[PDB]
Amino acid sequence: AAAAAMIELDLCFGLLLLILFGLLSLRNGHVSLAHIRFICQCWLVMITPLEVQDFALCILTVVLLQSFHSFEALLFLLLAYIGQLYMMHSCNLVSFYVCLEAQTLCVVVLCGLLARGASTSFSVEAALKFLLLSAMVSGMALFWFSAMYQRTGSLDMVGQETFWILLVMLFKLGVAPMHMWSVDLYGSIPKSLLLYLSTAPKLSLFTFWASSWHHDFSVGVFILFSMFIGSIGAYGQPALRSLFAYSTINEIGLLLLAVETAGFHTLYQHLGIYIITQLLLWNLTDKRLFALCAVSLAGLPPFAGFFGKAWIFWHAMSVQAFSLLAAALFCTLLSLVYYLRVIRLFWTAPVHTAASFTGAPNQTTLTSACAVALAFAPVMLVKPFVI
Amino acid sequence: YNAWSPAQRYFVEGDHVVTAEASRTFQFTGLDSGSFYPYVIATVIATAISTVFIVAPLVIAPSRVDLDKSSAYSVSFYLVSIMYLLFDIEIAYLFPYAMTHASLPMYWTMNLFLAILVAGFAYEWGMGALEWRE
Amino acid sequence: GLIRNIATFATAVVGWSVGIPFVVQARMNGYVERNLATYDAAQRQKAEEAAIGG
Amino acid sequence: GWNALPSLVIITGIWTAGLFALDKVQMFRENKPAWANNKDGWQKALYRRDWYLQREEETLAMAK
Amino acid sequence: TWPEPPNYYEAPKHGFKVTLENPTFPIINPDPNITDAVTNMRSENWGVVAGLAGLGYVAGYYFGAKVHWAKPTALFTSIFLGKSGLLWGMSDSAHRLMGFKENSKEVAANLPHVMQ
Amino acid sequence: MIVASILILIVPVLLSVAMFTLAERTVMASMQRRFGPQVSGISGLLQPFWDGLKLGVKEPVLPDSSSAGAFAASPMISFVLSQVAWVGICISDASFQGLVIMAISSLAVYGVMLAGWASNSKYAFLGCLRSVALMVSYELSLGAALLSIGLFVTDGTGMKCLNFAEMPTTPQYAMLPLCLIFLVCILAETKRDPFDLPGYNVEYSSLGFALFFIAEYANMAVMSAIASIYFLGGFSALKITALFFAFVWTRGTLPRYRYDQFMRLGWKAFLPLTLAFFALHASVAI
Amino acid sequence: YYTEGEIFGTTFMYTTNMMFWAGIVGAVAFRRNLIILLLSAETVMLACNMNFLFTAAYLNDITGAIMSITITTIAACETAIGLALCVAYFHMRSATDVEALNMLK
Amino acid sequence: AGMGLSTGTARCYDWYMDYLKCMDERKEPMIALRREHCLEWLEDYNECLHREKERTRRQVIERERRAQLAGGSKPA
Amino acid sequence: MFFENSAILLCALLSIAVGYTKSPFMSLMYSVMLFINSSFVLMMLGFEFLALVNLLVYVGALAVLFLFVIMLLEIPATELRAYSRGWSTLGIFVFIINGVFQITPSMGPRGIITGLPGAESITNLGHALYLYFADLLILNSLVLTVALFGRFAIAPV
Ligand SMILES: CCCCCCCCCCCCCCCCCC(=O)O[C@@H](COC(=O)CCCCCCCCCCCCCCC)COP(=O)(O)OC[C@H](O)CO
Ligand SMILES: COC1=C(OC)C(=O)C(C/C=C(\C)CC/C=C(\C)CC/C=C(\C)CC/C=C(\C)CCC=C(C)C)=C(C)C1=O
Repeated sequence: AAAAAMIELDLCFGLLLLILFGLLSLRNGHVSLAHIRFICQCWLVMITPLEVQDFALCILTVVLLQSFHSFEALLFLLLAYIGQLYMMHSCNLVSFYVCLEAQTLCVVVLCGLLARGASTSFSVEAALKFLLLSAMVSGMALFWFSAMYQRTGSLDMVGQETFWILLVMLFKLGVAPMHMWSVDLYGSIPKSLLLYLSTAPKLSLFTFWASSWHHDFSVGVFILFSMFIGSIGAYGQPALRSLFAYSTINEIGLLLLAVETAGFHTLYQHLGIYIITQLLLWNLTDKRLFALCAVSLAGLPPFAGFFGKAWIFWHAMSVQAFSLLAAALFCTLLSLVYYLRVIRLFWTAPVHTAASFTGAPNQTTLTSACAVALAFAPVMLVKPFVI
Repeated sequence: YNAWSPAQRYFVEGDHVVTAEASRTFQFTGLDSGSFYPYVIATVIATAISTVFIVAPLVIAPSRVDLDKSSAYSVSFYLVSIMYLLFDIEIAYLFPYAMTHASLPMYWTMNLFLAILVAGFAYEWGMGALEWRE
Repeated sequence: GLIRNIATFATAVVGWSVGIPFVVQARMNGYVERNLATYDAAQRQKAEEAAIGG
Repeated sequence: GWNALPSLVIITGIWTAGLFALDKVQMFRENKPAWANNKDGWQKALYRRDWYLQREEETLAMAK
Repeated sequence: TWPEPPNYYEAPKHGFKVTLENPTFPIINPDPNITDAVTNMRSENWGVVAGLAGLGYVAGYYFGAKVHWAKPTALFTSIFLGKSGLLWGMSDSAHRLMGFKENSKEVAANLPHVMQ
Repeated sequence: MIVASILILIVPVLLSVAMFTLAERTVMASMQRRFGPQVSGISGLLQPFWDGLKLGVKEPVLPDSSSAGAFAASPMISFVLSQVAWVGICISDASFQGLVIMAISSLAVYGVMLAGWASNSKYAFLGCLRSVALMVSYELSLGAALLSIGLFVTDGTGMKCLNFAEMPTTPQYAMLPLCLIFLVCILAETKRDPFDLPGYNVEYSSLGFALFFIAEYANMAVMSAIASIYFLGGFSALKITALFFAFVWTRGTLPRYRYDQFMRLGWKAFLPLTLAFFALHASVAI
Repeated sequence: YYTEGEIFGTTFMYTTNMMFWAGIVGAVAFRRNLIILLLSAETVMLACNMNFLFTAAYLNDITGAIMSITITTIAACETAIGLALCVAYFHMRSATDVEALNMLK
Repeated sequence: AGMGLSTGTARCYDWYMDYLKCMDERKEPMIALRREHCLEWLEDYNECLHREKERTRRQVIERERRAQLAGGSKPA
Repeated sequence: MFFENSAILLCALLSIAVGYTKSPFMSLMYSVMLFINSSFVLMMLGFEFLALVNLLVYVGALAVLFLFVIMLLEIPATELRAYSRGWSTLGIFVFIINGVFQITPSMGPRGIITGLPGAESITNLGHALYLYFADLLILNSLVLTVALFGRFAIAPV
């Protein structure tokens, strides 16, 4: 009986109808597609199950779709969402491989498609490098899956070959020293895909890790590499895109410290606060709120980034992971300097914000002003909330 | 290939079977059912024949050196090649369906597969990508 | 030249077809030797545990 | 026309004689007029068992 | 060693998603068809289908009016949300018929000769 | 015995290719109210043999600006693939024989593209891509036709296959439009009329050129045997001659398409028709 | 000490291991173009596909064949997209680079 | 995922099911603690898979056969 | 079994040869030889249909796209530092260590395995693909859809 699979049939039927509707709308010469975007958001809601993580991903992708305008980009983001959703439910390396590869192909094509102006060739260059680096990591995953399949005779993810699969997962999160594909991507690709790349796949992969993964090894050297390299790199790079790429490497090192000491509640709290800050960061038009992102990414006390860092520090001290904790505290002391550089650049400066001329007047002030109210979330964060 | 174990020889003992297998004639109704071995021999023999065709006019033909005798007298192909690649993969997927006595849920799964195929194809038709004006 | 390249390819194919099976044979011989050492050590441990284990 | 008839007759005769000769040669190789049939795993198992048991019958015959 | 003689004409009866439950309610029909699923559907399911269709019509009219294409957008969005709701309702009815959900209303209506 | 069987197969293939190219000349002449070759031997029966021997003692032109290996390899690859495909027709018992021949004929594209890469002509590079585009475009309709054919091919034990000896010995009346599409696809693969616009062998002389034409006519005979097996209830000498006569008859009476015209035909007419027929036959076969 | 089947199996596994590392390393080591890098990625995929098919025969199991079909699909899609991007980048940067498709120079 | 390539199931599927049944019937709060009590079934499943111990026995018999022919070459 | 083992070992030689040569055309020719030889290797294991899929997809379709791209984009620069710059000794050392000596093999502690031919059943494959792995089949279709749309969007205008 197939009566337990109506959501899958609904997914496929919705894709079949959406392609035909997008074709009919384009035969009329419509230069805007807000109706297509609303149908895409409805389809996103209709295929998502009733778990916390699934709906967090769903609501995140509904918010992200407001920064994309063409039909093909919307289709690629939907088919990347299918991989992102179904990776959280993957209990093998077969589905794991297919979901990861679908996401990689969608990201590569979007990086090629959306570039404009003088930065087109730089974006295509960085997309090619990302594709080549992704191909060999995919080959490593397939090779060691074949080794595990031959040794165990089954699809269980146990044994020594899980160390290389773990390295595949660490590549997909931009963990140093395999971090330079993300550093290349941050310097050229436009802001909407940078917003997409810093939020949704990290959530999808960490939920797969929380749900169906065990390894008998450690990730401590990659924690050290990510934290020290990210902090020193963001201290040393004057371009703002490289600053935010290296600060992202530092944040993924903190999330790996939360993974390594168990306690995924602190991981989920810090990831949620980080995702809301990212949603504020890449949609800013008034540059004074760039200082709020700075004080809430430096871990300064009353804002929500402090709470996200401080439960990670608390659980690390609870299980006595002293050396990694000391390295994390040193890199936190270093991170403050370049977040202060951000504050010097964009707060202690005269205010200029250009008006719109061709309509759409400051079109994402709702989301940015809503996400700035991360100064009111700390009242709920101090309680036993995320567990 | 020859069998290397008593279990592979149906537990027949002796030395007559080993020599008889190593010096057997090729037989589709003996030990070589569905074998694809004549395809290799055909390649070797035809390569020999075409090499003899290539070499022979270098001996039995006249030749004169001249500097003028040894001289010369779009993106649609990208579309065709990539579309052919994807459609060939899809037909290769459809081939295990046609080689089975399929039940009704197999039929409806296959039709969902074909529907996704033809939906992408019809989108590229409607956007004017199969009109080869350029 | 064409004849030189065809001769070099034929030489490389024949040399690869004769040389690599010796590498594989040496590797398999090393694995057999280490496995026999492991079997003998296991038998020694079993005899020791029978001796002081009753 | 009448000039096109000899080549068209010769093509048929060539293919008839060649297929007859190839049939006789492959019939001498295989000794049964169903060698080209499709065979699944059960039929392959049956033929391989038959071959090995024929070899065993030959081995046991040269002992009496 | 000797394999089983294959049955080429018999395909396994298998759906790709397996429920891993036994039903905890009486089983009326272990395998209902689409007619069986629609003819034993409750009124709340039809209500949520009509609510989804109405919301789809109104929202499609709003979004399709920005490109002056409001009526076909409203019709398409209504059908899209309505078929989502209809698949949900048919699945709920089939699960009640198979015994995986509460079916006290369905047992007293689907067995005319096995009423009491 | 396998080498003997293969050589006994190879002999009538080459003899038949010579007689096909003569019969094409003479039938094309008879439609045009003339005679065709009659002088060269009695009833012109030595003309292909003297063409072959004339090309044998012809000077081989090796251009000293090309890559000699690929230039030599292109007609050898074409000829070898034609002979191997004939062996797959007659000296095989494989389960997926039609898939084997489809795979071999998909390899035949390489001789055209190696000739296009090797020779340093401006328009050889221009025409090789067009010829490859035509062959590539019609291969998909051939594959979907094979999908429709294989839905009804079952052997005695109940297994579905593409084995030629298990095909029925009656004409497939239910698949007449698919048979017509198959025949026009054969015409498109062999670059005949009405698809003969693209040539690629403009720099080849003597026996390399002879290898090109022997490969072309042998591939035509392969596709004729395949069509007679799939649709006409078996492989026979009369069916080979009748289908060859039909191809020459079409070449006598029709003009050719432009490049974009047969591209639109193959990508907007033949592929959707074969896929729709596959869906209908799958619905019937349940 | 060992049989002909064991020689055949160990030779297969040694061959595929050297194939995998050849595809991973060699075109980068010889400082080749992006087109040859994509070809070597196809070599990596072929090594994994052969390993899966060997294991599927070895265990009498279906999962290797499913993985084989999936690997062919994903590898061809990624390769086609990469070649399209290579052509686009070459046409964007050939006016000032000449050797634009070689990033290992 | 345990389906056979030419048969209904794989050749060592039932050994795997024996091991998983043992793991199912234990009550320890950790998988690593439950694994210590089902090591015999895991060993039999590994012996089904690769036959390392049968190969080891054959290697030992071959070592003794090579020893009884070099050190012992006794003529009649 | 000399020719079968030699045909198995030839695949690694062709894998090295793809990157070793300086001509891109010759690299593609080596790849075509490798895929044909590997399709014949897969048929030693008993796979008839999947070997034909290997041939039909990789040699028939993908290598044609490779040869079109190479022939459209490669003006001869083999002298232009493709010969004059050589190769990387560190990369060659990595290849030797990992693929010749094989310090981290896929079989791990095992060093000997018995190769066993299979008997491919396409009825079993059809049953598996269209009943047991049907969700993976549909997601493969979605990946092919991504490829088709993405190529047609990325085609240089
Ligand atoms: C414009 C869109 C409108 C859509 C809504 C209206 C259209 C109707 C919806 C389609 C039909 C109803 C939904 C499916 C009904 C299944 C219930 C059932 O049992 O029906 C048959 C079930 O057969 C099917 O048709 C099964 C459909 C299989 C679909 C397989 C694909 C599922 C989706 C996979 C997607 C993968 C996920 C992608 C993302 C990772 C057989 O009925 P029976 O068991 O009573 O008959 C017995 C007889 O002997 C035959 O079994
Ligand atoms: C309008 O279409 C046509 C063309 O344009 C496409 C042509 O170009 C040609 C001319 C080209 C020809 C005939 C070349 C192709 C055929 C050949 C080489 C014949 C092959 C025959 C063989 C191998 C058998 C002959 C050899 C024998 C009998 C061996 C002899 C040995 C001894 C005596 C010891 C023709 C006739 C033609 O109609």
